[PDB]
Amino acid sequence: EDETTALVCDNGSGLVKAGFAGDDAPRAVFPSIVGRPRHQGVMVGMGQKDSYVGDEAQSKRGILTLKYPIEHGIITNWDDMEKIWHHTFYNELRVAPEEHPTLLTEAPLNPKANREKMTQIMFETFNVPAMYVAIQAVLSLYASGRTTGIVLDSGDGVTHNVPIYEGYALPHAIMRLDLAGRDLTDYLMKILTERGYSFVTTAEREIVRDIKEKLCYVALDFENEMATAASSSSLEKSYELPDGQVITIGNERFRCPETLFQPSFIGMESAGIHETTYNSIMKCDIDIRKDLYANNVMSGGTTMYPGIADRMQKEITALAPSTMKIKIIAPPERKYSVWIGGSILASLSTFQQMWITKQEYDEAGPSIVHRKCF
Amino acid sequence: FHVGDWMGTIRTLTGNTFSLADCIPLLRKTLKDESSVTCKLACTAVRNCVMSLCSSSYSELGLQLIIDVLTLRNSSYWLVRTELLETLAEIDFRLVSFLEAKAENLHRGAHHYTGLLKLQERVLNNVVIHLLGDEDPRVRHVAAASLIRLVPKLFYKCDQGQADPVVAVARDQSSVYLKRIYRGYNLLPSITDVTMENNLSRVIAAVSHELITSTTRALTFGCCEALCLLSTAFPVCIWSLGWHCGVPPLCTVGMATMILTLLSSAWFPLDLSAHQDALILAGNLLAASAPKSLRVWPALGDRALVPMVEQLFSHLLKVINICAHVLDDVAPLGSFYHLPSYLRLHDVLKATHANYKVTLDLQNSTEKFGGFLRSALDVLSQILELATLQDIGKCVEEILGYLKSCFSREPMMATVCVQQLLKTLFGTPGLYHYCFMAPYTHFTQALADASLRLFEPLVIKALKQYTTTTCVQLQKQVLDLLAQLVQLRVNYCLLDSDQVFIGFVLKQFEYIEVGQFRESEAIIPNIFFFLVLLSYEIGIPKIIQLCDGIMASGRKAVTHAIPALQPIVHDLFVLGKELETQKEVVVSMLLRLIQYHQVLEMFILVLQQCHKENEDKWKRLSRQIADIILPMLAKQQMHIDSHEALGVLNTLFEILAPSSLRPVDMLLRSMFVTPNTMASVSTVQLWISGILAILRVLISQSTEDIVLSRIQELSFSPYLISCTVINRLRDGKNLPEETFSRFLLQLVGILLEDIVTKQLKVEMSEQQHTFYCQELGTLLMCLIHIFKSGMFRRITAAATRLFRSDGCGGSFYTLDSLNLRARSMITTHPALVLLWCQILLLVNHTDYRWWAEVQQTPLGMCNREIVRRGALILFCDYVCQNLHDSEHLTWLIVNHIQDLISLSHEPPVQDFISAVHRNSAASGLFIQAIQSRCENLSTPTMLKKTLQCLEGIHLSQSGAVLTLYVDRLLCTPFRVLARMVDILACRRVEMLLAANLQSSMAQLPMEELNRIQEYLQSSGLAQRHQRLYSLLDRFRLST
Repeated sequence: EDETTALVCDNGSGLVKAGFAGDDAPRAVFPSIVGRPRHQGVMVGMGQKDSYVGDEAQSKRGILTLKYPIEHGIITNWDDMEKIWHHTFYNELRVAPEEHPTLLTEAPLNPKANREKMTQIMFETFNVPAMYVAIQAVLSLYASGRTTGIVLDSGDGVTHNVPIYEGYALPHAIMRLDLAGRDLTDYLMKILTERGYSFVTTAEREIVRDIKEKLCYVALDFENEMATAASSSSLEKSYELPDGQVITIGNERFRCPETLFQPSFIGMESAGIHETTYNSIMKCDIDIRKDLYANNVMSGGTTMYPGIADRMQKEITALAPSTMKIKIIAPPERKYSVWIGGSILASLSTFQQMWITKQEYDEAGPSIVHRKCF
Repeated sequence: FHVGDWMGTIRTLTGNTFSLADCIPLLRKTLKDESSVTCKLACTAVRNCVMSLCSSSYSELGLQLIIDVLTLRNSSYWLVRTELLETLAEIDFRLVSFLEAKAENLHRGAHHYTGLLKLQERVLNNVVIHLLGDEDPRVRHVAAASLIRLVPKLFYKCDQGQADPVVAVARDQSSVYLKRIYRGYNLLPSITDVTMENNLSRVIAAVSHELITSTTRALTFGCCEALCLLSTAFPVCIWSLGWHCGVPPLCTVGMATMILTLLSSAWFPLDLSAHQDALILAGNLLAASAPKSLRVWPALGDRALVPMVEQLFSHLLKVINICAHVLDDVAPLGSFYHLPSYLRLHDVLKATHANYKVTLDLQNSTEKFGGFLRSALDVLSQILELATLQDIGKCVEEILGYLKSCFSREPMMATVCVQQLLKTLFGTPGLYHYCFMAPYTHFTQALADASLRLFEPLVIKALKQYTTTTCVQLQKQVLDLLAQLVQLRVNYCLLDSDQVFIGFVLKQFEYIEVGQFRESEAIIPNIFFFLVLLSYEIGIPKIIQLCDGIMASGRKAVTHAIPALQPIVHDLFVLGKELETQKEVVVSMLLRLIQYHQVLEMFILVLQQCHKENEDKWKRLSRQIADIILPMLAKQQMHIDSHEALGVLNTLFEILAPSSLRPVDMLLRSMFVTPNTMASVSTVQLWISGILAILRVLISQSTEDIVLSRIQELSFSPYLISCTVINRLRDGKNLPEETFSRFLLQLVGILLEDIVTKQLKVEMSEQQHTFYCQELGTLLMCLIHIFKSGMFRRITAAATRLFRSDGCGGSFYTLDSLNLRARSMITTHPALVLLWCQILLLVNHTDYRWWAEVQQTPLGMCNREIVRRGALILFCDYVCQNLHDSEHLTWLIVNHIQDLISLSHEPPVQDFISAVHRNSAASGLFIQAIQSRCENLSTPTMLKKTLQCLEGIHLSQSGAVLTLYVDRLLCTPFRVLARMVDILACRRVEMLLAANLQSSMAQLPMEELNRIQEYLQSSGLAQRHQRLYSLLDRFRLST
């Protein structure tokens, strides 16, 4: 065949998004979890199966202890990551990696060891002709079809911010903020406890993740919505657990995403996500700032909450000069924007010479990641 | 396959109205008939009838009869089910997958189904592997032999060779028409087909799955019989990448871990009809690890592999231990007493031995003890090769006691058990590649190289058998047991006082010459190896007097006389004054026998030693056979009837010394000859093999300059075989440029009035039609080497004044007569109508009458798309070379649009397009064609090949590629075909503004620019693609 296709995988924490390069959507999207039978089984003709990977672990949740292998964009456990990639290629996509070049995404300001060990596994585990590791935020920018913007990337791993102008990139102005979907989940199960609902274990920690994926929203003013929580009517929502227990969540619902704009609630000094965007834009040159204000791109899974775009617009407009208009461009489909940006990149004809070849790795070693790529 | 033209001639002669549309619904009905005797006779009618339709013009109706036999798979008459699978073994399922892609109503058919009509996975999972799980022993055996006939014929989708189903049919018809360790295993680098290793690994995937996930006794039992018949036609050692599943993860040990767990159960060995096929297959899967592993059992060297070999060598000494206590009525390392699992195996070898000794029937292949004792001495042999002296040194006591009792029942393979122990007791690709470009370059590369003692009780018993037996399968394995006791120097004490055994081999030469001996053929190659090897200790004076009797006084040569000397010549020429006289004797005998092509392999050995021993003696001997064989090739005495026969004679003229071929006085009087009568295809076939093998010498061994100076002296008239001279045989100032060019264009004319106008089973054979259409395949490779390589200057200009010319009043095969024969070669032989496409281009004859029939310029016949897409990859590569003629550029783009794009992964049509990007006016005509053909460029594979061809075009024509990127192709619902036409339209705007503002405004008009932006605002297309909309607003305001 011509061009050989190519393979693209996004592994921020929480979800593997994977598929062929040259398509508009990934074939396989599943949770990045390795769930191990904690309870010793007593039957004959079970499994045994040392561990379960992917949405198999979601189905068989109650037995398992679940371990996310990626925390804060950092792989904690390498064998668990290899198992997840083994699951992507053989269980879903049914590809031999020898037949495809593979793009991986990776997060900004990330330890060198993750990029270098990630390449070491791609060549010396799944034999592969070529690969690339690319920055998450630039891929979302490509997916949005814009040449310029400040990309606010927040996954389940960590929050990142990369300003770009006309292509290029500003290394000093790149900001990484330790907040995530996962930290909002840990805050959320903590704020459910005051209501009497106690979720203590990994299995129902993913149940509050599912709650937060739909019920939670961001206030267009926090204090105003917290004041109208005195007359509870629309702010309460009934939620059904898989147990058949019913949960009723009021003001507790919208103050969980409020943590992004008030990290004093989590107990971290690190500024809210709108001030981090100001911190990135202020580090940029005076000239370009006009379009960075007007071309803010949201990406990732934890920018999906209803009303985030409006809240960021009101806060950035309030802080900034009202001399210029602050447009925020946050697409629906923004969850998959990194994977789509990886699809478009590996489909680019020129990019087919910028691959890290297997040959170039075999001569010059794993350290060449940083030398060739950003 | 011309059902159109042939039916017209009959109807005006005999006025019946009978088409073949009125007989297939008469044949579709008797398949659905009630009685099970009526259904046996209608499914032999589809053995004859569905290999001829499916490659014909009626192959709409030909696919339907494949469908209905699939419903006949579950009828309960055991003769109805086994004549189904023979008409599902003779199917070519690479030609069958091609018709599915062309169908749109046939996928629906009755009741308007949605989905694909998957014939191949339904005829392989739900018949052939399914009929392995039948109850009858008759139905289980016939289904294995089809998986020997299905694996070369599968075409699973998207290999890394054949891509399309168009390219699949083209590679099985080009191999046809364009050209001591034990038996288990191999040590070669093993050159193998990459795509034939992929079809054999999907038939061993679904076969190890109805053996492990099966729930019946009948699925486990008759699928160990289908794995033993693969490994004797597709061996494991040669095709190891197909058999590989897991073990050692890289030369393989495939799937052998399941089958040992079948044998160690106490259920499965209790029936000898398929326990004897699970022992021949567990020795094929532990021997394919021998090219890897070899550097207890110290020679195995792989400790994950030793329990598989410890078990079978424990399993095969306990089954020669139950066959020793059965042939001798004795009550019950190798020991089966204390096992209760193998006391069940002693009551099953004793039921099949009470029916042999009571019922006298000697000539049975299937005996199930005589079939079972053949299986467990074949595989005790193949393991000892892996063993050493140290592992067997405690077992040379053991295995020799059992064979003295196991000698009388089957001594043919009880010495094959003894032949091996003494070894290891003494240490020892896109339809332009396939049709033309891969076979064209094996032609020109072999031309530049043409310019260049516990045995002492057991050994004495085997010699009394050879004097008294009569079966000649046993007489052949006893002459190899004695050629190993002389190499491994056992002293000549087998005959301690007398010469009893050597006197008996001399008498057997009396029965072969007269003919009083039944099967001398399978013993005469091995009689003569024993005799020459003893004389290094009957001497070589006496050995060569015996061979002279058989030849002149005895039977024919290709069984007796020619295999008689293969032991002598290899053991006399390869390996003082007494040795000089005996080499003159053996070379004189072969000159009486040059006529046979097996005698010409023995004589390539003779010429390679004289180049090593003494180069003065090397040139004397190549002159003596120069003036013998070239008088034979003109009088056609040389048996070149095979394609095994033309391969031996062309490696002879390379190795024959060029001093004996340097005068061209001899090679031309042997060339330009007429046979006696060309009535018979025994005699037409040996005259056209004398012209193909002396013409491999006039191209390599001598250039163009030497050849044509001679024919001015030798009056070789071009009326030698003319259309007046060729007609009376079938019933019964000339330039040297002009003499040699009428001889090679009227010899294309003899081979093409036969293959069209001769019957296929009347005048010729089918083995004689494998080699008659294969002499037209290597004579059109000789004509495209003379016209391309440029060393032959005078011969190229001579044909151009002849194909333009008419015949001499009808005295020659004129160029419009020769081309009517070839378009009825389209359908029977489609690989050889791609070689006639590349000659007519090469002579300056681009005549648009013949080039439209082959490309169809404005279901389908499966054997024309190899030629329709094959003559359009070859018509572009003629345009790309001399692109200065613009008359041929504007024809092929305006007419063939949907074909020009859909080939763009091919090396001759990839180069046709880049020159169009180079040319200013030729780029603008390519873009007018796609706007007419946007209605067909909507399928997802046809639109990915346009953007790689509309990628970079001329900058003067980037204003017509931006009105096509917006109006037509951007509204596709494919969101990576709306994303990849955003990369190509933003890039046209950026190179234009850094260019001149003068030439670009006349390119993209100011009135035409306002039409484009009204299309994007009423629709949502501007708000979808932001990058395209920003670049066009800055264009207007600067202008």
